[PDB]
Amino acid sequence: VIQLDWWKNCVLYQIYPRSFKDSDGDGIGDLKGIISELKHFVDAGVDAIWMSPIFESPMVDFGYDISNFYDIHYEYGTMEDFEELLDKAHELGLKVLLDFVPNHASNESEYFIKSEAREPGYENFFIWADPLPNPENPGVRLPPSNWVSQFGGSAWEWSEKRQQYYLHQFAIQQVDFDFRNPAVKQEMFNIMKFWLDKGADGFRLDALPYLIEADPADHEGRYPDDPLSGLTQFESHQLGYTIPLYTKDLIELYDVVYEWREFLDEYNKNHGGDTRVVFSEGYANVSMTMLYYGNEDGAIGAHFPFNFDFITDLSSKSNARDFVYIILRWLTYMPYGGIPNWVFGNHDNNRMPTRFRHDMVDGLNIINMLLPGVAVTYQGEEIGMRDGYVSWEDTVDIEACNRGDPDTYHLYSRDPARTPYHWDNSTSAGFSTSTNTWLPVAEDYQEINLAKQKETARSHFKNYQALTKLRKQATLSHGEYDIRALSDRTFYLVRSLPTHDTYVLLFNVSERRDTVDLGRVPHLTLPATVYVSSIHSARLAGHEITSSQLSLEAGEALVLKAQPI
Amino acid sequence: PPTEVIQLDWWKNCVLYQIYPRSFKDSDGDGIGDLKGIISELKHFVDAGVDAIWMSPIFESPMVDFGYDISNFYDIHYEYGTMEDFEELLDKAHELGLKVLLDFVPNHASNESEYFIKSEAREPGYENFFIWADPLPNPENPGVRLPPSNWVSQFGGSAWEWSEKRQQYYLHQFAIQQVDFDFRNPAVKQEMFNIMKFWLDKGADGFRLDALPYLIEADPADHEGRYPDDPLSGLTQFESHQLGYTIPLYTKDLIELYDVVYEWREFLDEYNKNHGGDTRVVFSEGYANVSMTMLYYGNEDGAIGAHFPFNFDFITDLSSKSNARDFVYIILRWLTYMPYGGIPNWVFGNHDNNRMPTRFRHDMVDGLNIINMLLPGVAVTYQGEEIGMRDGYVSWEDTVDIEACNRGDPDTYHLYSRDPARTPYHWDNSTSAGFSTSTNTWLPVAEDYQEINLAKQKETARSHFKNYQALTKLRKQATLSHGEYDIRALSDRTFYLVRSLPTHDTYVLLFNVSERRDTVDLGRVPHLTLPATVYVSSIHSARLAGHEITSSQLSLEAGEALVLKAQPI
Ligand SMILES: OC[C@H]1O[C@H](O)[C@H](O)[C@@H](O)[C@@H]1O
Ligand SMILES: OC[C@H]1O[C@H](O)[C@H](O)[C@@H](O)[C@@H]1O
Ligand SMILES: [Ca+2]
Ligand SMILES: [Ca+2]
Ligand SMILES: [Mg+2]
Ligand SMILES: [Mg+2]
Ligand SMILES: [Mg+2]
Ligand SMILES: [Mg+2]
Ligand SMILES: [Mg+2]
Repeated sequence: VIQLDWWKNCVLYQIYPRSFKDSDGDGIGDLKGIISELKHFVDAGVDAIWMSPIFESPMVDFGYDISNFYDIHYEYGTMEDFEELLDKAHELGLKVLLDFVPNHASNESEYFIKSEAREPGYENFFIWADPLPNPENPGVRLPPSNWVSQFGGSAWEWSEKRQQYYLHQFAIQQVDFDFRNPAVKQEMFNIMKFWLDKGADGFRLDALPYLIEADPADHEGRYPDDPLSGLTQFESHQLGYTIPLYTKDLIELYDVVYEWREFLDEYNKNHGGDTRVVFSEGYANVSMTMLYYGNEDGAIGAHFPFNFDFITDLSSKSNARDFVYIILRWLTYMPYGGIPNWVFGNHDNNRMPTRFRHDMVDGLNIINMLLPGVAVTYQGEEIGMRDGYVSWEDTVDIEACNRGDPDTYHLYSRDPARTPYHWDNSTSAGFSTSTNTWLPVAEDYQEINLAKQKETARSHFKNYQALTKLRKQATLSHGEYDIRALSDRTFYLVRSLPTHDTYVLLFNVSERRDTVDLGRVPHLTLPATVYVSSIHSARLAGHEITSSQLSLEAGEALVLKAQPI
Repeated sequence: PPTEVIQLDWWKNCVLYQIYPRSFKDSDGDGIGDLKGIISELKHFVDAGVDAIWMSPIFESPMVDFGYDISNFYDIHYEYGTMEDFEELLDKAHELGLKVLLDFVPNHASNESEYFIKSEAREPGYENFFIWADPLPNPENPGVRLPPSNWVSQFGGSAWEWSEKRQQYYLHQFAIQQVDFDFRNPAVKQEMFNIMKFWLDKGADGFRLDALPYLIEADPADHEGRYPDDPLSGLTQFESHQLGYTIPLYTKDLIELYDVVYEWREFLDEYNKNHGGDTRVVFSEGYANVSMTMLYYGNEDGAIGAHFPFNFDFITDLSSKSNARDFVYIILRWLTYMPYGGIPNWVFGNHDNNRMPTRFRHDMVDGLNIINMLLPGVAVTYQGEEIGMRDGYVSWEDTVDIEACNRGDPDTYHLYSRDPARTPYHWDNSTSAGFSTSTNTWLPVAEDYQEINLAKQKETARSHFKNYQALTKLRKQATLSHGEYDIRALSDRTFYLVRSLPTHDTYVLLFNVSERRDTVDLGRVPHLTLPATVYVSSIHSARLAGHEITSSQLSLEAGEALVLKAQPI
């Protein structure tokens, strides 16, 4: 079995730096805090970390509004702290990826200040458009089109200084670059070269579906209105009012991604050492998601686009057949030679055990680790962290502040998945020496924390460790997969490889006991040994499964070790 | 040597052909297809390698919905013929070794049925045979009559019709003339057993039952003594009289409907036990989400339902918009959701949907028939798919579909009309394509009948029909009846389907569903060892049957499909 390049079967962990570890008692996570817990990634069996943005930012969208793409946000630390983090992560054998959003810059960026001021070379750096006349009151200017921001209201903001509207698909303070401007595309290569020269192992790149919008040149000099959804529940200022035909998934965006990959291939060729990678973010239908890998004209894109299917298409409402059918979607659509990946959460979505159930944490981590390719873990999933309670008063997410009110903010807020990491049962769950955490610590940190799980016989974290260890086995790096539902309640996933041990997941995803015939599972010879069990299972690691009839309790997952095929 | 295999029960791997009798063969020049026409062409099913036929309804009917408005469930519609013609059809079909299934709709009866006439007259035994409801109290305008709820008919307008005679509304999920039975009435349920026993006793091999998602609606007992409003869609393009205004929460897919289906299977199992000979079957129709579709098979409490629900995925979820990955992913949906022991089936068309080559492309006909025949289980063919018939042009003036007449106008009728898929069958290039001796047919014959007709395809070297015969012949091979199946996309353009069975020949479909050429590595296809032989090819393929595939690199044209025969595993 030929050793794979590191990025083909890494365990990749997303750090949300503001909530990982506070080293200096300001209630804000920082780079010295990360550096102090780099050993956690080695202990967990993580190969690679990526951080939510740490570049200079006014923090309107907590780092996704970037005012300087070449330096470190002061609350997180200095360039020297970042250099230390790379150095110490590399000494521990970890890979470190930087995340930034190519789509937009902070309105406090020099790019925007100069563009707004029509400074030479900067006039066309962002999307600038004239108003339309208003038939119903001519004093009230109308925006260039009906386009709606992802955070609600118009995607167009008036600039007093420039006397034009600028485009913002996200917050007012996040200004969309013009990706038809060769100088914008050059600046992206400049930013990437700068951080690759510092020794970064690659990039994650956000909000790619929104890169390119309709060219007014193709619409008689107008920005064309997006079609209406025609749904009475959305007013003109509300996300859902429009279908983003002219504002999302434009085929031209992929050409920008293919150019990024061409640049990275040339960089890897010229510098050698370990491959530097680019992973892309886009929430889009599966066929538009697969174009990030490349196209059938032979274009090559991101090393992979993130697979959000366990966020978008599965929940506690899903049965075992739903689990199998959604897992099959990436495996069916992915190009030949493509690397699969599995994402169970992030700082934009409810935490894994909240979207599913508290009794499904171990089964979900097993799916992540046992499916072919790359396991992606969001901060907290290795200990089963739940959504934290955040009051209206304590809400800081711009999405909730702009779309929501004291009665509705919980429908929109991303803050419950951004509460500080549960290190232990000390003040602020050991995230900080201060009680003044930027978001409130979840109420359950005394029951759910890393230190407790390390000192109990059976725990989500000990299961996580056993599963990342299991990924060293040839059966998981190189083995076939077989996946099928045994019932509406239980499915199996088998990894097999001739002459190497067989590994079988059995998972009752339902709220009721289920009894299955193990004779239905391909490649499973009995007796077999329990390798991992859910923390609530009656079966311990080392338990022998001898009967073909197996009763699984609600949420119960087993990994069995069986005879080689 | 090749292993002995046990022959499957007939219904587990039959080629099932839907006849639309009004459009199949006119024996008497009235431009209307009839039973003597079908009898005259029973040899067509043997020639095609069809095992079983089902007929769109041939029971007495005022023809408001061309047979689906049934006025007598125990006799034959006069335009199609007589009970004697039906007994002759069964006898001759059985002599030729064909199975015959009758289709009828349990959901509703004609307003000209004795059931409805007796019910409207509140006759003993019939007063509660249908859903009858008082107006919704209008305390505000006591002089304005309100229907019981906002429920919308599938053919447009209110699902409630006022009866001056009864001074109540009756429910019709379909046309005004199609009256919904009360399926909580034990006498309605017994009458459905009585209908099935009557036709099984005549010698029918089974039933297809229509419109099952609509059987049961909300009980007013659960809604404080009124019929509850269906929730609103909130779509600005629909007003209260337009299908789409509501979401059918209280009118479709109610869990109690499946108990009726499980009772039908119980009745049939008891009938089979008490009559012996070959199994008589029930196939169910419902257009529903996959979880609600699989409940027709049975439930995980051990209830058993239809021998299978029809799989409409090649109608509802695939089209000319689909790539090879879409094809594979949709095929995997039935295989992933079907219960253990469930027999898979595959439907590419019917009289309610556009014809297969119109929904896909003209260059995809052979590949679509190959998928149908090589997938495990039952292949279902709709009249004309064996010759690649396209939708016929039907003007507003020639439109007779009640759905288009009620929902449509000269500008919009084409959005709704089912008539294009109901045009007369193309036998040959004679008057009215040999469907009729007369130039006057009940729907116009498609303009392409001189290019697309059965006699032409029997006489040309290569044709859709000759490919169809080769594929139904191939289904008798153990590899297709008993073999395993492996399906994956090689690219966005091309997928494989492999049927394999140790000691028996391997068969491989390769299909480029795209509008572009594709080159694939046959080294990636499981169980394929080269050299292999072309068994069937698309009529436009570079490769004739017998062509030797020696290279691992294979270039396929847009729409090109091959079946390869390869050495046993
Ligand atoms: O930058 C706009 C958005 O980009 C990405 O999706 C981020 O994950 C999200 O947090 C941010 O709001
Ligand atoms: O009876 C109502 C409906 O039932 C079935 O779906 C028929 O196939 C359709 O043609 C008819 O209109
Ligand atoms: Ca943009
Ligand atoms: Ca009904
Ligand atoms: Mg700090
Ligand atoms: Mg192009
Ligand atoms: Mg006739
Ligand atoms: Mg209105
Ligand atoms: Mg229709």
